[PDB]
Amino acid sequence: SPSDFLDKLMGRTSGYDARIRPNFKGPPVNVTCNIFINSFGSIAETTMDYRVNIFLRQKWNDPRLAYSEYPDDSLDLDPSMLDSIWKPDLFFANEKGANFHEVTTDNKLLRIFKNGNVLYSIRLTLTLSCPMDLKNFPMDVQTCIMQLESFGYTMNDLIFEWQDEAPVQVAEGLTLPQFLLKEEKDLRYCTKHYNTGKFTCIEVRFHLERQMGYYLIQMYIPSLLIVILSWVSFWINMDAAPARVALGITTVLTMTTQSSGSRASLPKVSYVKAIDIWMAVCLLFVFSALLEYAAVNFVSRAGTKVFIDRAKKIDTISRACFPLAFLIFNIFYWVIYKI
Amino acid sequence: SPSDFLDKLMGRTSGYDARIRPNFKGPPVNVTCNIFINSFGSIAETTMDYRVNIFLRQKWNDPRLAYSEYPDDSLDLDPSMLDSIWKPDLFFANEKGANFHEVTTDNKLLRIFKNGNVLYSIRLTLTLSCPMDLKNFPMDVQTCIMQLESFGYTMNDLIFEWQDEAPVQVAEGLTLPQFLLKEEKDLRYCTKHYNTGKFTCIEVRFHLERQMGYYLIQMYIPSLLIVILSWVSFWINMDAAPARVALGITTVLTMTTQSSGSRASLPKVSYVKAIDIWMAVCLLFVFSALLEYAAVNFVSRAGTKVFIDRAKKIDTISRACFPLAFLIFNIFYWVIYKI
Amino acid sequence: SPSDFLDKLMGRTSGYDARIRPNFKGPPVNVTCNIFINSFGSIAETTMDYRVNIFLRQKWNDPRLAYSEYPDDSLDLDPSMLDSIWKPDLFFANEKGANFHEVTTDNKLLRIFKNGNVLYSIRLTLTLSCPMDLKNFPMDVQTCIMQLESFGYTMNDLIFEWQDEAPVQVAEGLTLPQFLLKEEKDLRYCTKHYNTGKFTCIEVRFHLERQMGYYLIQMYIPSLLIVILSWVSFWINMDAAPARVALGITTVLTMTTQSSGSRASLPKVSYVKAIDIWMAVCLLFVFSALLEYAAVNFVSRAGTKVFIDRAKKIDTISRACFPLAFLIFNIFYWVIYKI
Amino acid sequence: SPSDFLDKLMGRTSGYDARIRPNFKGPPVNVTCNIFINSFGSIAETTMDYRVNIFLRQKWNDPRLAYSEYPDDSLDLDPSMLDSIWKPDLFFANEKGANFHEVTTDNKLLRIFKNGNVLYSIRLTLTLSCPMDLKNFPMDVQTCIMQLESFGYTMNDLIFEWQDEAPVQVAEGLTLPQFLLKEEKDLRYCTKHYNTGKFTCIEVRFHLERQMGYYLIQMYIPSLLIVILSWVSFMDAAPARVALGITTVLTMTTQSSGSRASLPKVSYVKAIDIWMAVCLLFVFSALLEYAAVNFVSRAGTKVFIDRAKKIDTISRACFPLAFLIFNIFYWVIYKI
Amino acid sequence: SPSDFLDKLMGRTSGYDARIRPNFKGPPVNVTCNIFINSFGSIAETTMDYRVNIFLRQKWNDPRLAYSEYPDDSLDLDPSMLDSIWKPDLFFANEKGANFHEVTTDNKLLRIFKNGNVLYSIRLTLTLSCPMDLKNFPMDVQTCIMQLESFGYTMNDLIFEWQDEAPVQVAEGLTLPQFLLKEEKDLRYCTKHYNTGKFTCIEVRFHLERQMGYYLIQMYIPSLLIVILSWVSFWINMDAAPARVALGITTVLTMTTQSSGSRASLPKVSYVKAIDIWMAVCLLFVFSALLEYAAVNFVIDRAKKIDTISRACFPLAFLIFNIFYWVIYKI
Ligand SMILES: *[C@@H]1O[C@H](CO)[C@@H](O[C@@H]2O[C@H](CO)[C@@H](O)[C@H](O)[C@H]2NC(C)=O)[C@H](O)[C@H]1NC(C)=O
Ligand SMILES: *[C@@H]1O[C@H](CO)[C@@H](O[C@@H]2O[C@H](CO)[C@@H](O)[C@H](O)[C@H]2NC(C)=O)[C@H](O)[C@H]1NC(C)=O
Ligand SMILES: O=C1C[C@@H]2OCC=C3CN4CC[C@]56c7ccccc7N1[C@H]5[C@H]2[C@H]3C[C@H]46
Ligand SMILES: O=C1C[C@@H]2OCC=C3CN4CC[C@]56c7ccccc7N1[C@H]5[C@H]2[C@H]3C[C@H]46
Ligand SMILES: O=C1C[C@@H]2OCC=C3CN4CC[C@]56c7ccccc7N1[C@H]5[C@H]2[C@H]3C[C@H]46
Ligand SMILES: O=C1C[C@@H]2OCC=C3CN4CC[C@]56c7ccccc7N1[C@H]5[C@H]2[C@H]3C[C@H]46
Ligand SMILES: O=C1C[C@@H]2OCC=C3CN4CC[C@]56c7ccccc7N1[C@H]5[C@H]2[C@H]3C[C@H]46
Ligand SMILES: *[C@@H]1O[C@H](CO)[C@@H](O)[C@H](O)[C@H]1NC(C)=O
Ligand SMILES: *[C@@H]1O[C@H](CO)[C@@H](O)[C@H](O)[C@H]1NC(C)=O
Ligand SMILES: *[C@@H]1O[C@H](CO)[C@@H](O)[C@H](O)[C@H]1NC(C)=O
Repeated sequence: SPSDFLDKLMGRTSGYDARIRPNFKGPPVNVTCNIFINSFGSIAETTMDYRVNIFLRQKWNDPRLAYSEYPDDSLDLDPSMLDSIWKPDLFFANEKGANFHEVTTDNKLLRIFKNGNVLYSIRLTLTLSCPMDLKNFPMDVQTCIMQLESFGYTMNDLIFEWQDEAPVQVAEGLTLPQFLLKEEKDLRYCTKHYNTGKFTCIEVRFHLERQMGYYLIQMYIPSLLIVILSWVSFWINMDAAPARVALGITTVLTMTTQSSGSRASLPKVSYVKAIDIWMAVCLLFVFSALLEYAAVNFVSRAGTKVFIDRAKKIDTISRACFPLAFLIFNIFYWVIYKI
Repeated sequence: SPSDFLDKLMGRTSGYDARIRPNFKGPPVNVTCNIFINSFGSIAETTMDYRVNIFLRQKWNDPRLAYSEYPDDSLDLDPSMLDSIWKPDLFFANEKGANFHEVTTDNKLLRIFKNGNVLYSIRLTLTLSCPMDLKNFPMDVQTCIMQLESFGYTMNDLIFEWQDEAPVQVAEGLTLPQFLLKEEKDLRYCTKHYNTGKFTCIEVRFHLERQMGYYLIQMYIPSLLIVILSWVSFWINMDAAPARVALGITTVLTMTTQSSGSRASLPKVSYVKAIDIWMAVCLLFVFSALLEYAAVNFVSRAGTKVFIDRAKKIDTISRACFPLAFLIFNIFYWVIYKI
Repeated sequence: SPSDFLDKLMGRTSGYDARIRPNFKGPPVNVTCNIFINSFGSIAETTMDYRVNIFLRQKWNDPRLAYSEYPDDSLDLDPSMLDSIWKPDLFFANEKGANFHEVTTDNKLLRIFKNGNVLYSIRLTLTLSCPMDLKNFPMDVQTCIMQLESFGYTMNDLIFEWQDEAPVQVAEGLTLPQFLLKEEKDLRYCTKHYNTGKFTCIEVRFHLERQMGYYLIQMYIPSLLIVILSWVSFWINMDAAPARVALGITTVLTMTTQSSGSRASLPKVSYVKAIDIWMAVCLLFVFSALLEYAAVNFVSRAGTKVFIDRAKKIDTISRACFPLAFLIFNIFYWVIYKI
Repeated sequence: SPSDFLDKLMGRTSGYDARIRPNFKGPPVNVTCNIFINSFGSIAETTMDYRVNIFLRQKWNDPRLAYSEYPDDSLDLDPSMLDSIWKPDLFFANEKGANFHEVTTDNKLLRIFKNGNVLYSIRLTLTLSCPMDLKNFPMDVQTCIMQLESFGYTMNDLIFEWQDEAPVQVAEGLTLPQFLLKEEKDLRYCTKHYNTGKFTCIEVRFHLERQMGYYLIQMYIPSLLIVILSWVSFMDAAPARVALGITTVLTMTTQSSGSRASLPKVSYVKAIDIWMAVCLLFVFSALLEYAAVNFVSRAGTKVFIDRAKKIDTISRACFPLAFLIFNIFYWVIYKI
Repeated sequence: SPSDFLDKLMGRTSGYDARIRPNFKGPPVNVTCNIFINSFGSIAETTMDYRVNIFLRQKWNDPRLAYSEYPDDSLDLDPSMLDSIWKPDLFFANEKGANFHEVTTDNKLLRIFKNGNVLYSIRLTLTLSCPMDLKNFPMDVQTCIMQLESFGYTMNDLIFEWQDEAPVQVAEGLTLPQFLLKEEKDLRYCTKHYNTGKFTCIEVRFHLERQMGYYLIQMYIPSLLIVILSWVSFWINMDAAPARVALGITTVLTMTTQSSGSRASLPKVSYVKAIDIWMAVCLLFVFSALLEYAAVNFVIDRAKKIDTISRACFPLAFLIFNIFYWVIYKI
């Protein structure tokens, strides 16, 4: 008769008040938290948040519930009866959205042990805020957090602490479409301070390194191929007008359809992303490679025997300068965005 | 037994009626309001609103709840019992939608003190309407508000008032993907006047300043360069049929593959914006420079000396007209939108 | 004790029943409606609906709630006990979805007066269906409505009625991203006749004038410019292959990149809009101008005396005919879609 | 006091049990169903479904509720008391999600008549699944159904039935952005069979005919025009002919990628897709045809320029002939 | 009076308690599950999941509910009274989202038979995280699962089992916009092991092959035709500048518009797909054919020497890469 033994511990004749905490008069209650992340995803930068599906598990002691007389060494309080026992008011500080699960039954479990220790396993969906900076897109790396805090109880009455062993665990094979969730999860404190008191808070931080593979092959490399076709105009005489104009116009026009083609499938933000610079710089090196040939024609238009040497002087310079100047920019870009 | 002493104040024996307000006979209830914004964003012109996540603290006095004999200086009421006390009918006048949070327990707190003061903290999500004007895009600024009004109670019975120090606070590091949330939050009244009565209302106003970075680098700067290349056609003589046509075709064609490219990420509004003008004006100047050469070539079609003077005049005029015409427009443009 | 006096009118020893309507014996209950519109937007051609946030104020007489003995001249029933009083089965006929607002408290009010009148104010979100025809887009106009109907009472027992003074009001400074909301609101009856009886229904019509600007500057104008550039090829001699060909190519290619450029931002429907004609006609005029050169070159190919005369005669007509034809089309078009 | 006379028929002393059906021992309960569609829309092939807004109206007989002593010849059960009377366990078999409506009051009605008939009108939003095949897009036509089945009662205890006169009506002036809802709906029976019994089920079938107008004017016709300029290019004019061949290919490839953004998301081939791929050949091969001419006429002699006159003369009456053969095939297949 | 007999079995006087399981003293409760699927859909790499619609059916034995005295040999408990009977604490381990149905009545059914057997059928909407690798688009294949685990009960007290006959059925006619539901579903155990115990879990594997039709006609073939135009320029002599220059420029400019025309109808992932390699390889082959002519014009014996090689090598080198490609992405 375990269900029956419980309402002797919880009921009218027991004298249990779930509105009152354990050790009411004396020291604080110690709640040992740990989670399991079964699902991690929907990281959006427009709403600046991410969704996670977890099992939260709180463990604590309530000496009001300790027993001995009964043979079975642990009792399972029914989900519907959960009001009838005190439990901590842990909430997620940075939660935007939240809900419990109730299919097929309530996804909640409570075990009170013989020594009074309680075990509370509960399954949640959680939308949490993660302020995001795309400055270095697409070589950026984000840091999302998750704060377990007490709502009304202070440090004088309630204290949260992580598990010593694997407090935060993540399901095997979980994938994100754009980031990689890293294996390191930094645990730390966030104990808040207000003029209304001091409140317990424990934190876990996830790290999210973005992937480039797509932008590398479908944007950086093709733009590099076009900037290489900009330089071959230099290795032709001034007399061949059709080639150097057509190439220059192609190179410019092709680079322009590429920089516009990309824009529709990039994160829509107001500030300058690292990718936005690459497109701009690549446009100069295509633009000026056409503007170079215009400067050659303006000097070598007057077909004097002397200045054709000094006009071909521009071309001999550019043959070494444009490849070098590009490589000086290139070496800056990848060193800065892979420091 | 603080929870038991509490329901001596609330219970049938007390004679407390939660439908009735404090000081029901005479003067109005003074309610002191303040908020902490933990999340700000989802600012959308499409639905013309924004989304916030807040704490809302409310402090008033109830002389019925005051007590003395009991030791503990403040009693807190359970979140399941809130309806047994009176509380103010505060609602957000420009709420498109709202709700509470109840994970893991109800995110609500109430403290009633020995003196009779009641402190009521509530966590909330609100979607509030923010009528927006994008006439000056992307050099616009917006002003989203937030009104705390009383529903049923008039000025005679209820008054809402902000805190003196730091009434409306905002969490650290809350980035937005487009706007910048300014430090200045203005505080005023919105007391409503209907035939049915006067109604207390307080208001806090935010200021949002849109960033340009991306549009400056992907639109303005690139377009500026394509318009200058349009002018160099003037500096070539009439004989160079390939060059002058090649530039005119490239410039227009390149200007067009930028305008279509930029449309992708423009805000969804069916009216004219600052950005749209610029793009249309830059089209005219690129189009008409090619149209000018058509008028030059048409005049010198007649190969006599009278007409070659007429056609030589057009270019030499155009060399110092287009750059003046542009500058005069450019001066207007940037002066108007950065007044 | 105004709370206590109410439940003397409603409670056990009163004999009042909420299920029964006022004047149950004979004549119908005249309900007086009026709304205030705080929010208006989310107009979609995909879901073919719109979203409004409103107050709704119903007013009727219940002689059963008449009193005098009690000092105060009006009582307010609590939002929780609205079930204990009769109120009209008013529902919105074209509602797709709707909700009450209950933050921070239930956003409802109900006064019962000394003479037995009622005043029921209620805040509501409504998604209403609005069939929309985009045949003339973007020079179209839509007329969304809003019907207040009784669910189960006929005109014999229940009649709805608008107010005489400002029965429908819209908040100051609301804005829509695509449409303009006109100040005129047509009021009328929608009384429904079924085989089960005749039911009360009252309707308010809003009219929406779609905004043009963006499509004018970003699509109509550029398309016009590209048509003008098609005509400049008539002002070069038949000889110049590079120019006359390259113009025709640019114009046709450029024109096409815009029609598809616009597609991504147009309201996605399967039928022909007015803008879709424009782009298609503009395509003909650009295509046929290139086609005209092909005929000219086709004729004068056999370069004798008679052929080059008849070939040159085409271009001379084309300089007049094409702009004339376009102007005739253009006058018809804009006169038809702005009759 | 009609309210009070009702709870005389329902209350403790009446011996009414809402959990037990009418005609409990004997014959099957006959329920006549009919719907009024106020909204029909949100038809998506991504989630593969559509969204309706309807008035369901169920009529059955309950001899336990028949009366006579009361003057009023029909009694209205309040929506709050709906638990207190037996009513059918109707459910929409192909519903992905539904809900009720409750603004301002509960959007429900019940009427029990003097003779025992019950009349239960209710208001719903349904999201019904509609499998959708886009092989012939945009010349396709879809069929979306709606099944009203009994959850737990079998053919022996419960049978569903459409009204004889106009059981499924649709509201005046309802527009869809892509489809046209056809006037003729069909009615039939979906009566299900399992090991656990035979369950009544009635069904209505809507037909949805997609519109082409837009795709005709801004896609099909243009592609026909560029295919014409592939034929006008039909020796010496090297800058012109090759430019006409090149332009067609450029202007075609911009039209192909131009549409892709607007088209529906499906990984299989559509009719629209074939057209563009076919029209890409007829343009691509026109330029490819002149590369055979320029390869043969490159050797400037008597026999080479005569052989290079044979190619352009055939293509003036072969490409138009070949296209027209394919064209007639295409349109006759996608409009039988 | 079957409704009045039930609350004799369940009610106060019986001493039945739904908080306690059948065979509480000793051996496990054997539940036998099975599902009908009326909707597999909303597969989404962005959220990394699909939303399914099902009937679930659980059958077990409860000897506290056995009877014989009553004539009718099976009783139907009302959906409203489902609290007052024990039933398994089944949950889907890989649910992100799920819900019951309430229209028009509660879509649930419970029969208790003469021999204490309970038969519980319930209608549900789920959403099940399906981690998808997309590295071989659009020749990829994806194995979505669905786990039915016991929340609180171990293997000592509760065991799930699929039906022996047609445990997982799928409704006729269903279609997907991008994939196929492969006929063969797998079944297996997932039984979880923890430090708190060993929990019963049964699972079904749906396989889904993605379709290539759209990308074949609108991408792979048009990319091939452009690469064929890259080879015709070789056959032209070194003299013809406009012809060979116009080809390369057309070939490049055409290949750029297709490769950007695809971007719109590709899935939202940051990593390299197989489609991307093909687009990037078909750039090189166009790009280099133009770059070859630059070496020919930058160099009459050696200038005509390069053209004769690239008529054979480029169609071959392509064919060599191509063979690897389709063999690696169709092993
Ligand atoms: C419900 O419908 C069935 C079928 O129409 C009815 O059963 C018939 O009853 C008539 C007389 O009422 C007989 O003549 C037929 O032979 C019956 N046919 C069948 C197939 O049963 C039934 O009576 C109807 N009404 C109820 C149950 O009240
Ligand atoms: C439920 O399932 C298992 C396997 O069918 C049964 O387990 C057997 O239980 C009996 C009686 O306690 C033991 O003697 C056997 O050794 C068990 N065999 C096993 C585990 O392989 C169980 O009895 C079944 N039915 C019940 C408990 O009603
Ligand atoms: O009076 C307050 C306002 C302040 O609001 C910001 C959020 C806070 C987080 N928790 C939520 C409830 C609160 C609290 C607890 C006990 C008495 C007063 C009280 N609050 C908030 C407070 C902080 C700290 C604490
Ligand atoms: O009679 C009214 C209608 C009017 O509706 C718009 C909104 C208003 C804001 N609050 C909400 C309830 C209301 C009010 C209070 C007491 C008696 C009548 C009454 N109302 C609304 C009124 C205003 C003012 C007030
Ligand atoms: O019998 C009916 C069905 C019919 O269905 C379409 C909608 C209607 C709108 N209201 C809702 C309830 C209804 C009504 C009132 C009283 C008795 C029967 C009854 N109904 C519906 C009816 C119409 C009219 C009315
Ligand atoms: O045992 C079952 C499983 C089967 O599942 C598919 C759907 C069905 C539709 N309704 C829902 C409940 C059901 C039923 C009724 C009475 C006893 C058992 C039972 N069910 C399901 C059944 C079919 C038929 C019926
Ligand atoms: O203590 C725990 C935490 C752990 O959480 C991950 C999920 C699990 C699946 N079910 C859910 C409840 C749980 C369980 C049952 C009985 C005592 C403790 C307990 N739990 C979770 C546990 C595993 C196993 C089991
Ligand atoms: C709980 O909290 C602290 C930290 O370990 C400690 O002082 C105290 O003894 C702990 N144990 C209790 C209250 O039982
Ligand atoms: C509340 O404020 C008003 C005005 O500030 C004042 O008249 C009143 O006395 C104050 N205090 C109360 C009503 O307790
Ligand atoms: C309601 O209006 C009707 C129509 O004018 C009138 O006949 C009736 O007397 C009015 N008042 C009632 C029924 O109380």
